[PDB]
Amino acid sequence: AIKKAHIEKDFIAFCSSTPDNVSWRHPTMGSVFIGRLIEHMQEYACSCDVEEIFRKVRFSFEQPDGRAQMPTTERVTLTRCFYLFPGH
Amino acid sequence: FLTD
Amino acid sequence: SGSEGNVKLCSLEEAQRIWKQKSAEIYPIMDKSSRTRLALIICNEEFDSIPRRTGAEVDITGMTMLLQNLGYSVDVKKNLTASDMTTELEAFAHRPEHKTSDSTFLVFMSHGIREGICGKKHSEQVPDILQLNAIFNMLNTKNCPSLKDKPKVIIIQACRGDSPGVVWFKD
Repeated sequence: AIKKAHIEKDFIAFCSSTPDNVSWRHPTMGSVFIGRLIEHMQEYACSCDVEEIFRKVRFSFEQPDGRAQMPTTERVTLTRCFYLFPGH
Repeated sequence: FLTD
Repeated sequence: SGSEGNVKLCSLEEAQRIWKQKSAEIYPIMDKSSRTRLALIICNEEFDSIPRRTGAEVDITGMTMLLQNLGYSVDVKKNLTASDMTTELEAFAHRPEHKTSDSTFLVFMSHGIREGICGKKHSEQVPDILQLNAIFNMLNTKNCPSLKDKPKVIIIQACRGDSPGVVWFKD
């Protein structure tokens, strides 16, 4: 038999800035958002779910520093916590 | 620094 | 130095403390011995009419190694038009590995505007734009049934417009 499923579910998107606004990049150190995301995933994948890690990334941008940007989580239909369980 |  | 590189490990102790706290509220993970996790990175650095995104290779290196560290097999595609990005996303959605995977990551890095992500040939006179809406549509339950009920994480490095993102206030 057939059953109905939600057409859109279990997504999360994370953008490097808020709508209308620029995101910053350095020729030698790379994109600020990407480097910050890598650092936070390395430190926190073991203990925090993905939505919480992304919130910590936003918090690290809280103080503008000449090149202000605020990463934004978009279109979230995660129904559970997504833990990466690194090592398992 | 540059913007994207 | 290990498969996980610089990603701090979740000890089995720490995994069981998480696992029975929010047990019925966590996405399930497949057996590491048999699962076939995939991730896709699309990065545009050289453009026909837009300045070159110097530093993009650092982003590719860092994100590729990170996603491998977290257990994903990473495909990296570079310098695509929006049409090419659509073709590659449709091909990624059709990969048989997703059926024996538990999750996926997609990373897009390019110039961008309010409406979306720039392809390699984008110009003001002839736009070449992939909308975030199209990305979601190509990966949803109808167009990617293999990823039904599995987390799909989309990362986007791009401008969303021309504004500095700030306002002044009196200290």
